[PDB]
Amino acid sequence: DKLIGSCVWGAVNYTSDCNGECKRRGYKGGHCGSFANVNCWCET
Repeated sequence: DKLIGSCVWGAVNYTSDCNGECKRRGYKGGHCGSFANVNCWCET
């Protein structure tokens, strides 16, 4: 898995489409996965 952005919803790096972005990086899937949604992890 790999980090491609945050998940705080306010910082200058939130990924609304974590997977869309992940795919855009050649990955296969990604989404939030922490406490109170703070980081977006990919499944590289």
